Amino acid sequence: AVKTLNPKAEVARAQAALAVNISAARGLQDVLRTNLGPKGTMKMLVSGAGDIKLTKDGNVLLHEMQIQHPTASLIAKVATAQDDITGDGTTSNVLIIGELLKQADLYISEGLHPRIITEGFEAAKEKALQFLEEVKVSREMDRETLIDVARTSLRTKVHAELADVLTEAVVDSILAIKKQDEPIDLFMIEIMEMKHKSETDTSLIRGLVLDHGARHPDMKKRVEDAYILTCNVSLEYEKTEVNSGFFYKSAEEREKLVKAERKFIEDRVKKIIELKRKVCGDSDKGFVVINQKGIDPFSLDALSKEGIVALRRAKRRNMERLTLACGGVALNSFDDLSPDCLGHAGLVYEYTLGEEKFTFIEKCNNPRSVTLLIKGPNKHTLTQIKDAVRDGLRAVKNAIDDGCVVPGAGAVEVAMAEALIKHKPSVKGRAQLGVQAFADALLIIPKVLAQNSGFDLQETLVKIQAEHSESGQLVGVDLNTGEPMVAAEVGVWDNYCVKKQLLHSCTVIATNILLVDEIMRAGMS
Amino acid sequence: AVKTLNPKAEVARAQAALAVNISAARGLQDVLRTNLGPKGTMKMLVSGAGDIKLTKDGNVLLHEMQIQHPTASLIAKVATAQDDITGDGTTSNVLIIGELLKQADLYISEGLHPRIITEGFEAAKEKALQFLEEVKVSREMDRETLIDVARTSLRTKVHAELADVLTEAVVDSILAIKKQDEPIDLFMIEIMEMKHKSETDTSLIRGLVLDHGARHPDMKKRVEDAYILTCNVSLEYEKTEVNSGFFYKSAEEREKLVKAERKFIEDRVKKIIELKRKVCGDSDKGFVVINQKGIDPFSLDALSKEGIVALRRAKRRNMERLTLACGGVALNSFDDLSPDCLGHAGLVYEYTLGEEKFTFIEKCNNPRSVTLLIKGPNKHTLTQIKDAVRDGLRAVKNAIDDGCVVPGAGAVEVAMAEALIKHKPSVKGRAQLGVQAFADALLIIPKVLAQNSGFDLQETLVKIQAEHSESGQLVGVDLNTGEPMVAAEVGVWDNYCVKKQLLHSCTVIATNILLVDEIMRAGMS
Amino acid sequence: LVLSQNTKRESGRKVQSGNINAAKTIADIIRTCLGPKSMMKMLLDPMGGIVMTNDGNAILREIQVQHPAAKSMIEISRTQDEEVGDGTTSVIILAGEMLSVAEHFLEQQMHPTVVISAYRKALDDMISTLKKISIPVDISDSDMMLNIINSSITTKAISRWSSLACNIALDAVKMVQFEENGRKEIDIKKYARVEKIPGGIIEDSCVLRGVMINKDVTHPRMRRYIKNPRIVLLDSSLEYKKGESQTDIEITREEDFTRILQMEEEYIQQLCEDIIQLKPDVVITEKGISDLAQHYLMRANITAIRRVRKTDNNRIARACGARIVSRPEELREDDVGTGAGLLEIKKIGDEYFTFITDCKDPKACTILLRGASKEILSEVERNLQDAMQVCRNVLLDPQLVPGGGASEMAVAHALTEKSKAMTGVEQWPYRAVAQALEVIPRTLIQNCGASTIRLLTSLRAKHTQENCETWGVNGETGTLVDMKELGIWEPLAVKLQTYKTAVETAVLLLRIDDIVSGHKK
Repeated sequence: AVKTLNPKAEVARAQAALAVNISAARGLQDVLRTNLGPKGTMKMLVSGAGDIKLTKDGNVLLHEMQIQHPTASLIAKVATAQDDITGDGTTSNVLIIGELLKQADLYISEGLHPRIITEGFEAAKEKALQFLEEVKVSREMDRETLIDVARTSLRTKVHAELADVLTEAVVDSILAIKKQDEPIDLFMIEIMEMKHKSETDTSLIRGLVLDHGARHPDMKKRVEDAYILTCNVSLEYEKTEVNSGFFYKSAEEREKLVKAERKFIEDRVKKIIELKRKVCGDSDKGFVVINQKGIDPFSLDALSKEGIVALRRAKRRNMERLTLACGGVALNSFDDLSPDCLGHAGLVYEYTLGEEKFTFIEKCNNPRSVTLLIKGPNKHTLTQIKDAVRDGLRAVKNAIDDGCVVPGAGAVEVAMAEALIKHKPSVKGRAQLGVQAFADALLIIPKVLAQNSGFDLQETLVKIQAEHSESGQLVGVDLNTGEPMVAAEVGVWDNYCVKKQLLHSCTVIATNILLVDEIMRAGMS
Repeated sequence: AVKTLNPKAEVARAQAALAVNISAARGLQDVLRTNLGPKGTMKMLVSGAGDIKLTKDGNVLLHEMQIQHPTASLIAKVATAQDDITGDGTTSNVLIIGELLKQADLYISEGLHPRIITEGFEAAKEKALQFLEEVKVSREMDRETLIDVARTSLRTKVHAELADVLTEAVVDSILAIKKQDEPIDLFMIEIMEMKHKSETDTSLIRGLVLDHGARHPDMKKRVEDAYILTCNVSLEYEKTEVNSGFFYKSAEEREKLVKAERKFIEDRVKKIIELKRKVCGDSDKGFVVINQKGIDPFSLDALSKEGIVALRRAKRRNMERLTLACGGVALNSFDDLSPDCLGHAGLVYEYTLGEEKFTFIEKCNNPRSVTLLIKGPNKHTLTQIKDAVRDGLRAVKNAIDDGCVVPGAGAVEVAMAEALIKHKPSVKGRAQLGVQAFADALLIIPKVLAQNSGFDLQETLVKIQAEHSESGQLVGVDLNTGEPMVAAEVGVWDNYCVKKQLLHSCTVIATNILLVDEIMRAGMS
Repeated sequence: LVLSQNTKRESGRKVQSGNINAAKTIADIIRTCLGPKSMMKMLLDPMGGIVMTNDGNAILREIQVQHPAAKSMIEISRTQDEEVGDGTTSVIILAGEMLSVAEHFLEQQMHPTVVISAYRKALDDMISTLKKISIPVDISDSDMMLNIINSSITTKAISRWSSLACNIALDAVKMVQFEENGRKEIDIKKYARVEKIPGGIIEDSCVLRGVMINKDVTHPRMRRYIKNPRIVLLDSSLEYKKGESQTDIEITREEDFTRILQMEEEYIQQLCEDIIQLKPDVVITEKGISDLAQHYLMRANITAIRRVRKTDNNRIARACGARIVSRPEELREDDVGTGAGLLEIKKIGDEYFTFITDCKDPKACTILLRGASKEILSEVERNLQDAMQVCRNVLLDPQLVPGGGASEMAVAHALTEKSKAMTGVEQWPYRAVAQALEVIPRTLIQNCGASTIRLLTSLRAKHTQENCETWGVNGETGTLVDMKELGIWEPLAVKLQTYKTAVETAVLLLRIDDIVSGHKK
């Protein structure tokens, strides 16, 4: 039509674009469905630049699987949001999405106008969330509780052994993280990775590790007791902000001009050394310094003759972790210098690897910042596990965040289904159709679970489709026998908000997705 | 895989190619579902040569809508048989096909193997056909019963008035056809068209018409009483097969040889000349000659002097019709000539239209061959009216063939549907799904009707999905109120073989379509 | 510039690997295509049409390749497919894996030639083994054939139409034995014409006691229906033909032009009365017809048809047993169409068809295919084509084998008994073939969808028992099943040519060690 307006423009139509979009997701869900579920397979990507992936979390796939179909890109965005919200189940989220739209299509393919079904969805989610709200299990921050949940989450990505090794570190971090009210996960979580010696030996360090080393050979590699200097003011030379052209007349002055120029930094370092010497009058104690900017070699020499450990050019967030590590008082002005401003560590050495240098912080009495040092055999795997790690953490932060918890492995969805299928047309009737498919779409999670597990779908669903008695249980599908399972008893759990948001996210996605007619493209050349 | 074998080759895969065909057929059916039904709309096709259609019989449309998808072309072939078999419901077949696979995909998308569902169809064809077998209402050759089905067939194709106008024509044609044992639809049937004055006035003629007129002025245009010479031997000159060029010495002999050459044909007409004058010693009666070959100008002079109508270059089947109408004894050797070899008609004349000429043969004593004379305002309409004319005639031929007749408007389908749904998994169980799916596909015909007829699908289905009682009746859908209606009483019908063939054919089509995995393209460059 | 100027060459392990890879490719694109649980594939022709068929040969027949050994394998298919019809459903697939393990000794730096020798040694043991565990059977017992017939077709879509086709096949073959070779009569698959007509159903398709002509009566008056027709097959044209020796005519008087005109007419009359002299009823010619002759044949109450393919004509001749003639004056009463139970000319719908059935003892007949669409029917006849094929082979040999991998395992351990009795370097190649054999039933399980390793191992474990040789696998259950009750039974020569062809490929391929292109000649 508007092709009249523009020849080069492109338009779809109500019937046309509708099918296109559902076709688009139907393909999209097909690829990703292999993944979620511990039996699922992570995927490897190759850049046109030749880089390499080994990932399973779909958002990474979607963000990096170069596609042009718009709805997918739209779906990609919310999935990325979900990644910025919780991290996994984005897997399920899209699988929820297209499958809903597929079931949605079935009825409009019967000519049903979509507007009605949306309202059915509107009612459907409400009842579901109503059920969702009540069914979450209020659980304390028992170490094991989260431990199982961490293992519950972490198995989604890696070896059973690998996550199990990983499981201990994250939870203890979580334990060593809270100030009993509010986590931010940024400072206290240091994720550093080394191409070193294994995948499994990746470990929590009770202290901190640094991405660089001292710039002087005489610099002490290892120190028993560390007294910490946290700072950012440059001890490299600097010349003042005003144009300040000087001359001299004598080469003697030239040297006199040599010494004068250095004198300012000379005092700066001098203030610290006296403080160090005011502090470390003992020979046994070792003194360490950290700068966010760089340091003069002459200053380096200044410390060198005093055998002073100092570090330069730190990322702006590290000092927070340092303050969260040693209780050191991060400062700029060294004239206002106090020993109480110091930080203290029980042990420091440096670790040299490859060509780089890595530095080690050890033995805080009550460390409040820790580090997930990632030991790596292979670069992609480090990147690979890291996503699994950050996912695993964000699972826990919500897990602690919510004093309740959802038993995982889709036992909820059947519970959603039966309750939702147990809805009379208290609706205006025509909506009961959309509700029916809405409930129908929910069973995909175990379906693909059995599918990813290889067990036949239809029979297993019917099997687990047995609420037993008055204790019609929250029953999961066994991930290795395809059988009814108490996720709670077996300790398979999930974040309530995860379950919360995804339903909300998908629903809003769905209704608008169904509520477009043609896809316009009339843009400038 | 085979890309290893060939780079320019093309191949699909199991899920892939399967997904292709269903979309192809489902895409195919969507286009045509606008067609069938008296409330349906015929579609206009435009040739690359600029030619034009106004038909609704998709066979023309499919045959003329250029598609490259093979299964669609595959569909084209089997439909091409069906139209060659019956002509309408070709529409049904394809819509039957795709929606069958659509439900089939619903299950294979659930991981259910096609062979299982194929077998589900296998029995599903069986039970229905028996139900189809038993339910056909045996009806004898009542003219009106022929009339209504003819009217039933035509309203799918032409104006309700226009159908009614033609409805009378064909059945009266049909009634004048049967030799109580064997109709052929060919020679008794002449489909002749004139770009003349109406679509509705198009009228069957008690006799035959010819597509041409005389080639000499003195030929009388009108013949009160017709005495008929049917023949095919040339009355044009001809020279022997053998090199026979002759010589002479005298131009006087040259004239003599001119005389000799003509004499053989001169002899030929004379026998006709005599027998005519022998038979028509009366002045009143007129005599006419027919040649399927040409007629020589001098011969034209011969008969004109005796006023004997001759026509040349008739279609080889016309003389058969000349026989079956006027009982003329079609011959070749005029030497063995009898008045007994003649044909007689009550009236013969020529009607001149524009530039062309048409020759009229009327009032045979017991005509067994007539002409469906088409009057036309527009060329395309002539074609458009023509196939429906072909469409009706075969149906009546089918109608007379079978002692039973099927209620139209899909009244059969629900009866199957309730019958097929009235089948416990007496099947091996996993097959019942395809059976459950198979019947689901059957309800499409009414759905497209109301979809064509505007009424809402599901609710119309539900209401019409009503066997009433022990008299769960044969219910057609009201074609203007979308209401349950008994087709038998309203007299909407169809041929048993029609319903018989289409399911059988469609069943065969579908299973194979679902029983292909990948589509390979490796041919010579 | 030296050798051939843009003709590549290749040598050695790279070459041999390339053939193996090319070989390995060839099988796998088909490995799913065998079994009662097989797949069915649809193809894109060069010329627009569509072909769907499970028979691998046609699939390979429609395959364009550049790798030579691949093209070699292609020809290998059609040869056995020509030879036996089916098993090509497995034939090539057997070959490649045989090669696939065959390469496994190349890196063993083992010269293939000796590995060839074992392959030769292996074959005779297989051949001898099979004969030991072959099964003779009666030929007159029809029902056994049908099971054999069904067994041989219980891989193709006509599975649901087994009973008809089994009858359809059985009758057609049974009536084909050209006994003029004494007690060494031969059947031929070139007279059992197959006719595909659209419309109708599988059930409508049936075997007709005679031949069908897709023609119509030249003239209306001739009856389209006769109880006991008498037939003449006129190879010659029925009309005047030019004097072959470029004759020319110079007339001088007036009447001659007309006179010579009557003379050819007379020549026409001359021919006819000779025909009517023998009281025939039917006039047949592969050529055209003089309508003037047709006039007198109409005068003669004798029906005529023109311009027929020769192939059908002789079958028409073979149908009524009469013999074709090109010389009307030399017509012999011995060639009367006696033995035509009925002549009829029907209408399929827009086509007249010629019905000549119920011959006293027809040796020829055509089958009328009535189905969904020609490509559907084209698949049907391919299933027929093999269906008739093995039957005649059965009529060559009364010996039957339990295929389905049961014989295969029987062969395998038989060689395993040999291999441990056959010490030397060649032993490992020898046992290799035995192990290579095992993949065909393995395919079945993959085609079935069961635990291949567990099934096969139990299968092999089952057939270590000497007491039991018929243990095979049911196609659908995917369970160990003795063959006797299951009834999937196979003609000996079928599997013979299978193994026979199978090895010939390898040695042929195994010798290959170099590549040369660009012959430009």
